[PDB]
Amino acid sequence: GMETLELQGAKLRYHQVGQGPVLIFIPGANGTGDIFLPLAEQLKDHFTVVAVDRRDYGESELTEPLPDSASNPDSDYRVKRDAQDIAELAKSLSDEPVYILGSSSGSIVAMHVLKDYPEVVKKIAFHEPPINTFLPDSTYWKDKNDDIVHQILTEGLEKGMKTFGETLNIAPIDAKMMSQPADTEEGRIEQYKRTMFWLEFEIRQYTHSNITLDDFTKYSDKITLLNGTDSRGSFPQDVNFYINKETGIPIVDIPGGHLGYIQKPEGFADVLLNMWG
Amino acid sequence: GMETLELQGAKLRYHQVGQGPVLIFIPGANGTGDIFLPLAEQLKDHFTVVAVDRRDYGESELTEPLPDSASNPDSDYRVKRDAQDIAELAKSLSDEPVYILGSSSGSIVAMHVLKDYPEVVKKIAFHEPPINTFLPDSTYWKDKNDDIVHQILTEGLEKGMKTFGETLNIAPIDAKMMSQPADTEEGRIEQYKRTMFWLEFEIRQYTHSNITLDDFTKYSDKITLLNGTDSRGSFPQDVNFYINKETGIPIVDIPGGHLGYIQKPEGFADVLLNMWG
Ligand SMILES: *C(=O)N(NC(=O)OC)c1ccccc1
Ligand SMILES: *C(=O)N(NC(=O)OC)c1ccccc1
Ligand SMILES: [Mg+2]
Ligand SMILES: [Mg+2]
Ligand SMILES: [Mg+2]
Ligand SMILES: [Mg+2]
Repeated sequence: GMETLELQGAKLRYHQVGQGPVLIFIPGANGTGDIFLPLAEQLKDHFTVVAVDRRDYGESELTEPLPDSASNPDSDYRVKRDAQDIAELAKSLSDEPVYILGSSSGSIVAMHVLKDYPEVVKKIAFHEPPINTFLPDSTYWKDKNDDIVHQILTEGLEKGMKTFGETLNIAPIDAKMMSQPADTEEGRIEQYKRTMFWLEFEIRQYTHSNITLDDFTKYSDKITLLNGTDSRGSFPQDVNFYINKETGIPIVDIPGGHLGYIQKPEGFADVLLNMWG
Repeated sequence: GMETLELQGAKLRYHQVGQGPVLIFIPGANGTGDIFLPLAEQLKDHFTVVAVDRRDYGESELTEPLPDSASNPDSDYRVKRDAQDIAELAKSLSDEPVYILGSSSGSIVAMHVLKDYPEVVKKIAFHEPPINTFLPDSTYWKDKNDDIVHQILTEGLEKGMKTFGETLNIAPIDAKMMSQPADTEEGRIEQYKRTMFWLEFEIRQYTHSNITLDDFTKYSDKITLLNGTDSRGSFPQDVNFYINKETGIPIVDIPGGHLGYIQKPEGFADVLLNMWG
């Protein structure tokens, strides 16, 4: 029941109420136009009020993924695309320049609409903008933003992964290898994305998934449990000891630790060939 | 030069090396089959080694978005879909049941292959599985996993946003509304996701984007700066004061704080109507 404008790479959804000249509201960090609906009610007698879900939020939908460069802190892709979305929206609703109000990061989008598409702007209002670029003390504010993001995204991840390693009693050879930063900068960023994905979407879901001891017993003739020789004392080995205790399925010891198939591939292969070759 | 199998909702990419019966390697948290290539080199005279990029990783690609529910810690969509991928891969490559080895969370995928598609399994190996569901101390391990994930996600964000609000001298009323938990577990998942997105993809990129005072002066007749009456002393108001000092563009005071358009919609509208009505 929201309105839709199909744009390059997204379906932009927006609320529309009232009659009269167009007044576009651009949301801040919440990203969604619903926050303006009580205000639009007060204005709907004077304006056609348009409250946008910016394309990354709410009921708007991307039709292709964000470019990889958007994670760079100096990327201008998103802010320019958001501004162009507003301009295209204005042109789709009005043959005349429109009224625009943005708040917070939405006021920065509004600044870029005026810069890149001044022809669509009749009047514009910047409500409490947090932009720092043109300030005399820009560096202080930029560094504070960079440091808070770094602390949240990087330090929090680093410390919780160390805790996860300690909780499972992972061996030093595996700990040292699982945390090795990738060589390239492309590999460092992908490694971060993969870790955050595994964290949110894999670890809890998979480790508490629906496997019972009875599932092992039905096909026990097919199964080998493998324990590394260099990862003794770790939690996964205790899982295999419990399966063995309750099912009788044999444990075969195999060279290396948790990552033994890449630490000691010759010896790992030798055991697999003894099993199955 | 990876191979591709096109499946429901994904293009599954894999390495294939060697000759002989099919041996599928399922990766753990790294998600990608390249970790098995040194091992494949040792096995390639005895097996057709197939080392998979699971569909959410590496050179595999989704062709449809994940379900929204996949972020739920109780979801089993992904592990079941991973297991179905391996079964379809086996049937595409072999008319006999195949050999399968999984490590870490890949061993859990392997367990679901055996459970749901035993007809594709000749022999299977579970290398160091971290599954806890059937353990006698399952609650301890499940609750640890949930606690570490929550700590890395949600909580590190909570602390950084408190520093952010102090650094910018955000009004308590605003910091209160901005930080209010949603009244649903799932609404809270969504709200954390939105903050995490804004942190990584918006705050740095937008607040240090390319806007100069010259961009304002060119169109000063069109611009109003808005300061809330309930957010005095905060950094966004200092930005407006600087713009006004240097350009003469007027500041209008408007009811509410940083979120005044929803806190005080009638008073906010009255000012906008005075400006533009
Ligand atoms: C704007 O809405 N926000 N940004 C800001 O004030 O300075 C960058 C914001 C709103 C809610 C949560 C976090 C930031
Ligand atoms: C498997 O590869 N991992 N899981 C595990 O041992 O218990 C859940 C893993 C690899 C790297 C980092 C964290 C976990
Ligand atoms: Mg200052
Ligand atoms: Mg031998
Ligand atoms: Mg708990
Ligand atoms: Mg909490």
